[PDB]
Amino acid sequence: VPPAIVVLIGPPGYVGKQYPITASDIVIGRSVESQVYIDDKSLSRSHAKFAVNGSEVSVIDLGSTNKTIVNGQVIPPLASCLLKNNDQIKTGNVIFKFLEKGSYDRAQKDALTGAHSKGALLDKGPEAMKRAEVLNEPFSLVTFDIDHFKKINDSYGHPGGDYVLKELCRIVITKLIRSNDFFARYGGEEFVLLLSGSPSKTAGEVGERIRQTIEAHDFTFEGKKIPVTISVGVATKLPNETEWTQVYDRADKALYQSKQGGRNRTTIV
Amino acid sequence: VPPAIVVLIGPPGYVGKQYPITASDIVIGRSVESQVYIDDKSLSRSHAKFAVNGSEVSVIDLGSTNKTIVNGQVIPPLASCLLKNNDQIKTGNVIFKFLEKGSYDRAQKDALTGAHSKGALLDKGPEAMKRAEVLNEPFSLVTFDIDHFKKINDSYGHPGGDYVLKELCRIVITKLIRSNDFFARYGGEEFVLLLSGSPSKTAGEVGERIRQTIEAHDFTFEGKKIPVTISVGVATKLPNETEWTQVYDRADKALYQSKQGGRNRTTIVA
Ligand SMILES: Nc1nc2c(ncn2[C@@H]2O[C@@H]3COP(=O)(O)O[C@H]4[C@@H](O)[C@H](n5cnc6c(=O)[nH]c(N)nc65)O[C@@H]4COP(=O)(O)O[C@H]3[C@H]2O)c(=O)[nH]1
Ligand SMILES: Nc1nc2c(ncn2[C@@H]2O[C@@H]3COP(=O)(O)O[C@H]4[C@@H](O)[C@H](n5cnc6c(=O)[nH]c(N)nc65)O[C@@H]4COP(=O)(O)O[C@H]3[C@H]2O)c(=O)[nH]1
Ligand SMILES: [Cl-]
Ligand SMILES: [Cl-]
Ligand SMILES: [Cl-]
Ligand SMILES: [Cl-]
Ligand SMILES: [Cl-]
Repeated sequence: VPPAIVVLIGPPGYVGKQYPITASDIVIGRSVESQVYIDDKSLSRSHAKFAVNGSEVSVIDLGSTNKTIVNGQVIPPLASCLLKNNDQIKTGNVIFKFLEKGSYDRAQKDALTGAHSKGALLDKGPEAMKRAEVLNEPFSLVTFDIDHFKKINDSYGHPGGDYVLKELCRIVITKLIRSNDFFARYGGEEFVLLLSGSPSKTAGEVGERIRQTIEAHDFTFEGKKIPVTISVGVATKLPNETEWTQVYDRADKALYQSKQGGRNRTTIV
Repeated sequence: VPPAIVVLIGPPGYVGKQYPITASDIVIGRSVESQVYIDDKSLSRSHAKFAVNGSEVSVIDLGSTNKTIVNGQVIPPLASCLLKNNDQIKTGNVIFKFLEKGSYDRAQKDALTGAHSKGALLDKGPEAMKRAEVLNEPFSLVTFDIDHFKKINDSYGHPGGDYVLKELCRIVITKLIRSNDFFARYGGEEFVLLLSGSPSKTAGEVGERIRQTIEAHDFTFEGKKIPVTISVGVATKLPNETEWTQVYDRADKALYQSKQGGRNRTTIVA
């Protein structure tokens, strides 16, 4: 069973895709002739190639603009770097893992990535921080809180508030955000949306779209209409931040500025 | 002062032209995106490229039909040759000299509208087909044109029609499609939108979003309202299709059905 590379980060549709490295002169590139064809402008048309010498697989940079980087080390043009199991190869904004031994429908593809927020927030946070750092790509976090949630629980019981939390999560994930966006509950009454690739301005606009849609949605629990609004806070990862909760903390401070300004609104910074 | 290649023989206008080899990823080819773009049919679209490792400059053949030949020796596909002063590099019928010391816009965007050009679309189409095939993912195409465009030009002048094309494309590009969705002018007042990974249902929704937004938008040309609508045709790549123009042809048939069905509508090819 031949060695392979698996896409860790790449354009939509590519993550989890495996390419067997069966021979020398297999090329990673954005040219259609590439055996490892990745439709991404950060790759050169012919970016890097493989050399196979029995069991030894090496990668060679082909004079790429955005470099070939193995485990964080730049490989100079035409130099050959011997690969071993679990090495990471970064070519532009695409990152592969090398497997000494390599391993389909609509549900199987969505399982592959954990689309529509299957994952855990405590896993996804660190993933987003690592991605932002390795790609030098903006990462924004939007936090939301239900206004007057204690009043909802007092008036309709804890099961009423539970219904609202569960229903709000359902609507956001299934109707309002992209399948590769990550949305989760965090603590008692808060929600976190991770937007890898989104700068502050964009994150604010997404947060506001969600705020207005939730405001307009009819929450009916056991035949009774519950008024629901949310307050919103937005932050974008800074260079000095190393834990995702640091981004959350600033987003949460923005949220409570939104709440102390009259609630049912969005604040950025 | 960087190394360069100088054209010794080539098409008229090229001889004596020097191309600095200032970094890696400089490609010789007949594709417009090539840094060393030579308009000669004997060159491959991407023929050869350079690799720079400090003061060492090498050339790499990219599987070219007519070969990359350095001082009479053929360089096999994907192999490199370290260059030295006065080496001659022959790529098809064009010959360069390498000099250890030597002495335009590639965006492919329409001047009026800022959409991608027809030439860009002609390159992007094969890429979209390859992506659909390797990912086993739907590919959809939406095509449209402005209804009664001749009447707009007659009534408001050619600058009025120009305003409409430019404004319509501003709305589409900046408000209605994703930044990685590919939108191009395809002759005249026809436009093509490529939707990677999008089934028919999605493509129809995008087509309708565009049609409805344009219908409702105020095209105000020197204080006066121009009524603007578009007719839309939509198709989705079928399993047996191998060229993007096959998908285009079916979308264009749907567009003509839109025109014959009253205009200002979307038709999804049945
Ligand atoms: N206002 C706004 N809402 C957004 C945006 N991005 C995502 N959403 C919302 O989030 C829903 C799901 O997004 P999706 O998973 O990417 O799933 C989408 C996506 O795969 C596709 N799609 C829709 N519009 C476009 C488009 O313009 N370009 C491309 N490439 N795909 C689109 O169709 C799916 C369903 O689309 P919708 O029914 O509209 O359902 C959208 C839409 O309600 C945005 O940029 N602006
Ligand atoms: N990760 C993430 N980002 C979001 C989302 N919603 C909005 N955005 C981001 O916010 C930008 C502007 O959103 P827009 O005003 O709705 O303006 C959008 C919208 O009018 C339209 N559109 C694009 N995708 C969709 C979609 O899935 N559904 C609908 N109904 N419209 C879409 O095309 C415009 C430009 O789209 P983009 O270039 O992608 O630019 C988007 C995109 O970067 C979201 O749910 N998830
Ligand atoms: Cl390139
Ligand atoms: Cl290249
Ligand atoms: Cl973390
Ligand atoms: Cl060619
Ligand atoms: Cl017409």
